[PDB]
Amino acid sequence: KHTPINLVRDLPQGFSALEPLVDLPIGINITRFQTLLALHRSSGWTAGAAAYYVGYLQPRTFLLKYNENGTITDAVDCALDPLSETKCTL
Amino acid sequence: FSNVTWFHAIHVTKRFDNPVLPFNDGVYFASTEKSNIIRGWIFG
Amino acid sequence: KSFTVEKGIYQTSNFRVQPTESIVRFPNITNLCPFGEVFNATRFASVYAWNRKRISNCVADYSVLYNSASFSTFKCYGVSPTKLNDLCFTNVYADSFVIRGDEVRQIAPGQTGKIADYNYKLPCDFTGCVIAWNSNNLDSKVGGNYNYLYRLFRKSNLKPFERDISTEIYQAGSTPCNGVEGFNCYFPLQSYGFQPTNGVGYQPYRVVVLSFELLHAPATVCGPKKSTNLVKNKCVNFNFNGLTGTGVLTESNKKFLPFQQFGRDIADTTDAVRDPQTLEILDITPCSFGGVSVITPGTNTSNQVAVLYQDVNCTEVPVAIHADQLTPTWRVYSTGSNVFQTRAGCLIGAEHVNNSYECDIPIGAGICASYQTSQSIIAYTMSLGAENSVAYSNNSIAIPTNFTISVTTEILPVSMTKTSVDCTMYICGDSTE
Amino acid sequence: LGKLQDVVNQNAQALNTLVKQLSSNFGAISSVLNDILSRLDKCEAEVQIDRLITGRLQSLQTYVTQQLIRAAEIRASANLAATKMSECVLGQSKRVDFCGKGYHLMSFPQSAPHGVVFLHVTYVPAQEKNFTTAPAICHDGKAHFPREGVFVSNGTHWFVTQRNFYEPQIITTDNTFVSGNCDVVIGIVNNTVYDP
Amino acid sequence: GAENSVAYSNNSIAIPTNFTISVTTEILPVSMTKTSVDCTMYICGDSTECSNLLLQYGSFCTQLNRALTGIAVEQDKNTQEVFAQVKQIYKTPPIKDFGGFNFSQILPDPSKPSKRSFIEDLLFNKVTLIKQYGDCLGDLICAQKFNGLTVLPPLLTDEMIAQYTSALLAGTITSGWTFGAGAALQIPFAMQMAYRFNGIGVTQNVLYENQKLIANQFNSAIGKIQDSLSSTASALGKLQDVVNQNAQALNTLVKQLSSNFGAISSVLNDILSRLDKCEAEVQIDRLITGRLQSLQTYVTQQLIRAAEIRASANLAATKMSECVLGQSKRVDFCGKGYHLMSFPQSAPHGVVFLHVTYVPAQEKNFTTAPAICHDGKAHFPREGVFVSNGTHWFVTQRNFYEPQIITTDNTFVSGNCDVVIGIVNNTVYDP
Amino acid sequence: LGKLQDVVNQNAQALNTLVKQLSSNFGAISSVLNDILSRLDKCEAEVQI
Ligand SMILES: *[C@@H]1O[C@H](CO)[C@@H](O[C@@H]2O[C@H](CO)[C@@H](O)[C@H](O)[C@H]2NC(C)=O)[C@H](O)[C@H]1NC(C)=O
Ligand SMILES: *[C@@H]1O[C@H](CO)[C@@H](O[C@@H]2O[C@H](CO)[C@@H](O)[C@H](O)[C@H]2NC(C)=O)[C@H](O)[C@H]1NC(C)=O
Ligand SMILES: *[C@@H]1O[C@H](CO)[C@@H](O[C@@H]2O[C@H](CO)[C@@H](O)[C@H](O)[C@H]2NC(C)=O)[C@H](O)[C@H]1NC(C)=O
Ligand SMILES: *[C@@H]1O[C@H](CO)[C@@H](O[C@@H]2O[C@H](CO)[C@@H](O)[C@H](O)[C@H]2NC(C)=O)[C@H](O)[C@H]1NC(C)=O
Ligand SMILES: *[C@@H]1O[C@H](CO)[C@@H](O[C@@H]2O[C@H](CO)[C@@H](O)[C@H](O)[C@H]2NC(C)=O)[C@H](O)[C@H]1NC(C)=O
Ligand SMILES: *[C@@H]1O[C@H](CO)[C@@H](O[C@@H]2O[C@H](CO)[C@@H](O)[C@H](O)[C@H]2NC(C)=O)[C@H](O)[C@H]1NC(C)=O
Ligand SMILES: *[C@@H]1O[C@H](CO)[C@@H](O)[C@H](O)[C@H]1NC(C)=O
Ligand SMILES: *[C@@H]1O[C@H](CO)[C@@H](O)[C@H](O)[C@H]1NC(C)=O
Ligand SMILES: *[C@@H]1O[C@H](CO)[C@@H](O)[C@H](O)[C@H]1NC(C)=O
Ligand SMILES: *[C@@H]1O[C@H](CO)[C@@H](O)[C@H](O)[C@H]1NC(C)=O
Ligand SMILES: *[C@@H]1O[C@H](CO)[C@@H](O)[C@H](O)[C@H]1NC(C)=O
Ligand SMILES: *[C@@H]1O[C@H](CO)[C@@H](O)[C@H](O)[C@H]1NC(C)=O
Ligand SMILES: *[C@@H]1O[C@H](CO)[C@@H](O)[C@H](O)[C@H]1NC(C)=O
Ligand SMILES: *[C@@H]1O[C@H](CO)[C@@H](O)[C@H](O)[C@H]1NC(C)=O
Ligand SMILES: *[C@@H]1O[C@H](CO)[C@@H](O)[C@H](O)[C@H]1NC(C)=O
Ligand SMILES: *[C@@H]1O[C@H](CO)[C@@H](O)[C@H](O)[C@H]1NC(C)=O
Ligand SMILES: *[C@@H]1O[C@H](CO)[C@@H](O)[C@H](O)[C@H]1NC(C)=O
Ligand SMILES: *[C@@H]1O[C@H](CO)[C@@H](O)[C@H](O)[C@H]1NC(C)=O
Ligand SMILES: *[C@@H]1O[C@H](CO)[C@@H](O)[C@H](O)[C@H]1NC(C)=O
Repeated sequence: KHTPINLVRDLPQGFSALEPLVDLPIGINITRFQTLLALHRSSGWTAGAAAYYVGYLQPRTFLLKYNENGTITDAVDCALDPLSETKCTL
Repeated sequence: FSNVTWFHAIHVTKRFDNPVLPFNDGVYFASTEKSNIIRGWIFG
Repeated sequence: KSFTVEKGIYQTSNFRVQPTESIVRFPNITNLCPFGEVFNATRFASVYAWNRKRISNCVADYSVLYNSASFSTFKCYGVSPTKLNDLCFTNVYADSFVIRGDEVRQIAPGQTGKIADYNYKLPCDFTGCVIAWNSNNLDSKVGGNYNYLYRLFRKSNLKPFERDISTEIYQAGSTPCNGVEGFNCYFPLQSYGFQPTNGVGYQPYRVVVLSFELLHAPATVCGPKKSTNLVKNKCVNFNFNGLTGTGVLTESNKKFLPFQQFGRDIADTTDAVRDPQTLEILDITPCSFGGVSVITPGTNTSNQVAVLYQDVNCTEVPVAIHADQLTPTWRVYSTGSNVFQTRAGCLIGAEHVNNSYECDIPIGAGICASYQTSQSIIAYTMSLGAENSVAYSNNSIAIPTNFTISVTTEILPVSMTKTSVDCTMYICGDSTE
Repeated sequence: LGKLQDVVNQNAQALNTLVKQLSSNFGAISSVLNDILSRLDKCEAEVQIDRLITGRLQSLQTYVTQQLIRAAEIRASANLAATKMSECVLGQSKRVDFCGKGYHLMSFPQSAPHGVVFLHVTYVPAQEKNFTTAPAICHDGKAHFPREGVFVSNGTHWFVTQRNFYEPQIITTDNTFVSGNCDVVIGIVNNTVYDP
Repeated sequence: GAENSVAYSNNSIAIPTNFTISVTTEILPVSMTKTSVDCTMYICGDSTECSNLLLQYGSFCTQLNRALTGIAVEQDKNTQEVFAQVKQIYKTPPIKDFGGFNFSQILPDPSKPSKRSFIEDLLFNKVTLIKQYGDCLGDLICAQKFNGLTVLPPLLTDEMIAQYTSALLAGTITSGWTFGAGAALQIPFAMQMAYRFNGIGVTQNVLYENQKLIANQFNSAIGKIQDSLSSTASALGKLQDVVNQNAQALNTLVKQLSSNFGAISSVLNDILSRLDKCEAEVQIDRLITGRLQSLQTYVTQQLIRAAEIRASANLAATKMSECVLGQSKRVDFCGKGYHLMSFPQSAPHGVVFLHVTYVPAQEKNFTTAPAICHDGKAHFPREGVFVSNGTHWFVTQRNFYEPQIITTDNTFVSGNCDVVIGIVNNTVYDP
Repeated sequence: LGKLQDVVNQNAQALNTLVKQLSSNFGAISSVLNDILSRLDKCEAEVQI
């Protein structure tokens, strides 16, 4: 998912639903990974201001709200806190 | 409301960091970026 | 489930409408599929490096592909072979390789062994199938082919659909031998020996596995069936990219995302579809719909009846009964002189009467019906009772000068039959096993 | 006797459906155990007989649940019948329409198959006549009200009479009682009050 | 609750000097939605090859449809037994000379096209819940109807139920309890009220002495009811729970069509397009068993709820008989207090009773005694109790302080004045 | 106090039957999930579970 933003420090204060694109049949064991940075050059290099966030997925049960137009607008993480647990059960 | 490890590269030291990370049955990768620096990934 | 129905009103199901024609509507793809490249390939890949071919934009031809190649094992999971033509597949992948003879059984869900642990693993939730056929006349030469290899050793079994082309030395012993050959650490790959005159279990077998998933994503591969023109506002045996059902179709204005092709309601059935040839969003409804109540005086009194169609608007009931296809003995009850639009729906076969009586047969929404003698059925608003008015006044009383001693019979059940059941005798007809 | 016959019919019909449900296959090759046990060996006879056993036990449970529902209904009706036997046969009920349309005099029970029949005998006033009335009587500045009955007039005189039978009586001091002056009450009229 | 303590004493009584005419609203469900289900449409989405497989069961669905038909007939029963107590439509009189009492809020409004009253109009708005076909072709109800679930309409419409209610009100206010016991006589309203009062142990004089005040209290109480159910909507909880349960069980029933029950899918078209005869049969058997089982679960729950509603409806019929058609001596059956009368009002799938009752209000302590020794003989009262204001002795009826001088007609004599305990000395006037 | 004791007994006995019904196989190879999930792979563990 790609979105506009005008915040500089930390995550957005909101919620966005990710769409699929790709589903490549590579058949590869993956345990480690890495990111590919760039160099502005003119050791003779400089790096522009960029920030990347990494978060490990976990096996969880979620609840999803599909609006009338068919896009996810809200969700609940069951087992986050008791309130979300009750929203999950009910 | 999890905790995600923040990494960033800033001119300012110069803070060049992009180490190898574990890939434990999934990764969520978000980039707040302006000038096309966070561009690709390795997996293995 | 009897003959002598009693006086009353009875709900019934709808045996009325039956389909008469079939509709097939598949996309406009006529490219014959690249199956020669995967079946008629000069060299298949070694099993440890099995070759996955993408297949797309195909009119995927008939079931077994029984053209020249006689296929030994053709066993299909999730799809019956017979229906294999009728469908349109979303994401087809052809996994081709060659193995020895006796190991062909290992290519299936839940199997295990050399092939299904170190070389090529399948899932349980696998929809697709496995064409296996002998190719000793090609994939074996004198002296044995030293081109087809299999992974002899791995420190753990594979996950489904995972490839492993590594060549690190497998440390059978506890002492590492720094990646070279030696004692208790062996080369993980072993080459097959396929002599042209060796046993059936050692003859090279060509295997391909067509893996796909059905009726959840935009189809690109289509079966050999030729399309027709859909018959709208009338219920058919439609076929939209594989699904087989029955129901009237209608236009719609839902905003489908590009990667989505189906739309499901709360009941998990299809309520929105995209036509393959024409890019547009539609919706589906059934045609055997609507309740039907039948009003009868008790047979032994007549055979006339009336018919109530629930919640219909009988300026357009014949399109709801589908009165373009049914015996006339029902179509007389679809339209006639005796039509009456009650708030409960429309009533056919009984005349509306402006009187009001205490009623025999309830209909609904304040309407009842009866069989009166002018020998026919009548439908009317009931009479709540005799109209009356008490002459109230601030100084007038009414006092009785006489009385009656009435006797009223009223009946209450108290008990019912004390039944008893032996499970053993009922379930198991005195058989010990 | 509709209600009793409905009870009998429901009880005799649930059993008939119960036997008729032995003809269902429940996904098995047949619905007769002898067929399965003659045509099949141990293994697949077991796996089909499990289907049949599950289906038949399920239908048995359905029957028993329906019987529990009907038994609760019948227990409610029986508790009502016991209450009616207590309050109308063993006594006279002041409850309205509990034991007949009218003022209850008495009741008789009669047995019946799987139930009881009550002959409720009741008083129903029959022939009504209009009269002019008033709530009170001003004799000599004090207001008179009746103890039993109501003040009534045949056009000329005034009487007290009990309601559900016209039996006028002349106004006397024992027929009535006195409470306060004859100004507060609304609708009072003028008449003498005989003194025995 | 509030802590309290009654100052019990062997010679102290507390008697009311004033009262209140309270009106209490209490709500009973009577009917619920007459649902109906076509097995074939629900289990087998109008596919003939699934219908043939289902056909070997057969008796299961006859059983289910029979049960639901019984439920629907039972609901129309319940409405009949509650509202159709009297088969004479007494129209309300045109002139409202009821001795200060104002029934305009409960009686029908002729201006409105419907025969509902003001209160009935309010009651039909605090409950939320007819979808003609062509609306679905162009929602929960549409899915229900597409999956064989229909909601049959009640036999009696709301106008007709309101007409029954209006007849009951007219009979109650023009005739009293007489129209329940056969022929409807007539009685001026203030007299009927006098005698509803006599029924609770206060003499008819007290009403006529406080007729205007009592009518004012009744009118004010009716207004407070109007405000109290015009402001909040949780008052009609029971009816809304009935509606919600009935509309929610159906929603679970349709939502249970998404279960696989161990099959490859939950859509018959998928199974019938991807599979040949053999394994389509064996999977469709699983689906048929699961869906029929869920249908049976729904029907069983409906039978339970129908039994509950029948109990409530029998209670409502008993209340209509014993409190609208008469005055009940049963305690707390028809309101907290001594029952004077009751009014019915219709409501969606139920009934509302305005029970108007007598509540003694302002109590005063008095010294009392069980008896009076005049000249060696003991005197006991007929109606009321011996009471003292400190100096004199009077007889007074309980639920209103109206002392009377001790006379021979006020009392009676039985035996010498030694046996009784607590007797006191006083003269007994002789008229 | 028969009626109260019958209430208590029925309520405490239905629960006991409920736990005792965990021993039924319902046509499966066993009645303990650990047995099925240790002796069987994904496919047939699913179909028995
Ligand atoms: C995917 O790769 C990782 C490491 O590259 C494998 O995990 C190791 O497996 C060996 C034995 O096979 C163990 O000795 C190591 O302790 C494991 N290390 C870790 C971090 O797990 C893993 O087995 C591979 N996945 C598969 C299915 O084979
Ligand atoms: C009260 O009603 C009864 C009938 O319910 C009347 O009895 C009838 O009286 C007439 C003449 O007196 C006779 O010809 C009939 O044979 C009687 N019928 C029966 C069944 O007894 C009675 O007359 C009425 N009494 C009053 C005062 O009105
Ligand atoms: C009933 O009788 C009393 C007295 O006999 C009537 O009171 C008189 O009413 C007239 C007016 O109509 C006054 O002029 C007198 O002063 C009243 N006298 C007394 C002693 O009160 C009373 O009006 C009569 N009631 C009716 C309806 O005629
Ligand atoms: C009995 O209670 C009523 C109120 O419930 C009293 O009525 C009030 O009386 C006072 C003065 O008499 C008036 O200021 C009020 O306006 C009245 N309120 C209402 C609603 O009417 C009545 O006074 C009391 N009577 C006795 C004997 O105590
Ligand atoms: C009975 O109560 C109503 C109040 O609800 C009294 O006032 C009438 O109320 C309705 C609706 O608010 C209005 O349409 C009428 O115009 C009101 N009438 C008058 C005269 O103001 C009503 O008056 C009371 N009935 C009597 C006989 O007084
Ligand atoms: C009520 O009156 C009677 C007689 O007037 C009282 O009886 C007398 O009681 C006294 C003792 O207190 C005796 O000495 C007398 O002999 C009694 N005389 C008679 C005729 O009985 C009686 O005591 C009085 N009760 C109270 C509570 O004072
Ligand atoms: C849904 O789509 C319509 C048309 O694009 C639009 O008018 C409406 O604002 C959308 N509503 C939501 C909640 O996205
Ligand atoms: C990260 O977040 C979790 C919960 O928000 C917290 O327990 C943890 O302490 C945080 N990590 C550090 C280093 O504080
Ligand atoms: C496929 O191709 C043409 C052009 O897109 C289109 O008009 C046509 O309706 C499609 N279907 C068939 C059967 O040609
Ligand atoms: C495959 O090759 C053989 C000849 O070697 C030929 O007869 C056959 O038609 C070919 N089949 C396909 C699908 O190309
Ligand atoms: C029904 O028909 C039979 C014979 O035809 C007759 O004996 C019986 O009286 C009839 N019952 C009614 C209610 O018409
Ligand atoms: C549909 O029903 C309404 C009243 O229920 C009626 O006014 C209308 O004419 C009907 N539609 C048509 C096309 O007649
Ligand atoms: C019945 O009543 C309607 C409405 O008044 C009227 O149009 C119609 O002519 C009447 N029909 C008969 C047979 O009286
Ligand atoms: C009482 O008066 C009204 C009209 O004045 C009349 O219709 C009614 O019949 C009278 N009651 C009797 C029993 O005659
Ligand atoms: C009313 O009753 C009295 C009692 O004697 C009688 O004299 C008088 O004639 C009666 N008048 C009428 C109209 O009945
Ligand atoms: C009764 O009503 C009439 C007119 O409606 C009136 O003339 C008369 O004064 C009233 N009498 C009483 C006691 O209210
Ligand atoms: C009656 O007596 C007790 C104590 O003597 C007192 O608390 C109570 O308030 C009195 N009752 C009234 C209405 O005052
Ligand atoms: C008690 O009632 C009598 C009746 O006349 C009266 O004389 C006396 O003053 C009253 N005493 C008190 C304390 O109220
Ligand atoms: C009532 O009780 C008091 C003290 O508790 C006692 O003095 C008095 O004699 C008793 N009176 C009666 C009639 O019991």
